[PDB]
Amino acid sequence: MTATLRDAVAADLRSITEIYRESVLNGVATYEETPPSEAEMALRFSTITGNGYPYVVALDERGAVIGYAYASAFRNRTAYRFLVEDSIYLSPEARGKGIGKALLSELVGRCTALGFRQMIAVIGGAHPSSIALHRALGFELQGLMKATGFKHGRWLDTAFMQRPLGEGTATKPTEGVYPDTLYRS
Amino acid sequence: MTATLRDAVAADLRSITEIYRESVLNGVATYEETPPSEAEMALRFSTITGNGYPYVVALDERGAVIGYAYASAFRNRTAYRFLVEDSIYLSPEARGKGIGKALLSELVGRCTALGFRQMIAVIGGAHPSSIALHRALGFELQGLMKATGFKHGRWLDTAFMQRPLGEGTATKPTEGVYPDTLYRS
Ligand SMILES: CC(=O)SCCNC(=O)CCNC(=O)[C@H](O)C(C)(C)COP(=O)(O)OP(=O)(O)OC[C@H]1O[C@@H](n2cnc3c(N)ncnc32)[C@H](O)[C@@H]1OP(=O)(O)O
Repeated sequence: MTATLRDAVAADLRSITEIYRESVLNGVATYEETPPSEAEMALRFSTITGNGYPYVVALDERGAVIGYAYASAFRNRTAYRFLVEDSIYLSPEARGKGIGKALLSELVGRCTALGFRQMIAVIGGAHPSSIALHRALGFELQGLMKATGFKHGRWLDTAFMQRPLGEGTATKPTEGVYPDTLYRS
Repeated sequence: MTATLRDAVAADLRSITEIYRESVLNGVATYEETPPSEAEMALRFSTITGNGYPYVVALDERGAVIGYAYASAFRNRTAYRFLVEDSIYLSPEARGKGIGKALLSELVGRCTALGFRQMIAVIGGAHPSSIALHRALGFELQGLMKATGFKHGRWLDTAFMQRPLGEGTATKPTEGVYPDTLYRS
């Protein structure tokens, strides 16, 4: 079924927190070890959305949140302001249903519309399903940082992939409008 | 001539701040746009050194600070705790004298002794001179993230390089001794 997506709101916090918790504990998509609290997750949500970045949820047929995705800074230094990084997390039972691709497509589309110019994915563990998802939406593998993570008793590689957004490098950004207005002080 | 290095102390912050300011304003090694104040640099120094990472200066023949370098996290998430990233800043007068090599040698050696297992360099602008410095110290180019920075009116590439440290990926780290103790909670 075509996925059901909408922007995240505060009321989605429990589901977001629990989905992320499961990934923290069981996976290598995230290199965090201790699940954040809901209050920490709330700070992160407020920070991401306060910077104008998209933060979306996927819903099941009853309207319940079953996955989420957001864009944020790669690094919040000024010169990186036209670059975003994607993060995508689905609850286990929502996997294998095309929802990851819907979420990534949504982040790509939103960030293009908003005026960003490049997107990077930092793929924990170089997880093959995650690489495949990104490749299908036009990301290219840029490097493999070997044995950079250590989790679940093993060394992990970290893959870096990139996709241009919109005009990419072909034009200069529009001065004085979002996202050129990010990280200026 | 052999470089004169020592660990940084609080009394070096004024000089460190001035060196970094020149880099912020005139270079693309750093993607920061506004020079930090000495107070801000001092907080950064406190944080880096509070995490046990090495922070060093290079001196001229009279003892004045003419460059500095430190290791710190690539990202401060648990699974990255055995990975460090190097940062090196030379005043204009310190360039072309083997001082970058000495600083990087010190970071590599220190982080090897401390028990880190990989070092990454994230090279702003992909400047060939910085790439070559790192290559000379055994780093290999891992990828080039194109048009990821925008500074001084230009799209900038960002190069990623990596060197193993010590045992690298060949052994599991010893539990409960630094740097296994970083970022745990
Ligand atoms: C930069 C990034 O954010 S990369 C994504 C990082 N996030 C995660 O890894 C979180 C956990 N995984 C997920 O959220 C998703 O599976 C994604 C985002 C990686 C991919 O989106 P999906 O819509 O599942 O796409 P797709 O069907 O192609 O995924 C196949 C993966 O889901 C697993 N899967 C499929 N159906 C199920 C199910 N019912 N229960 C549990 N797992 C399932 C598959 O086994 C496979 O994972 P594997 O390669 O480890 O075996």
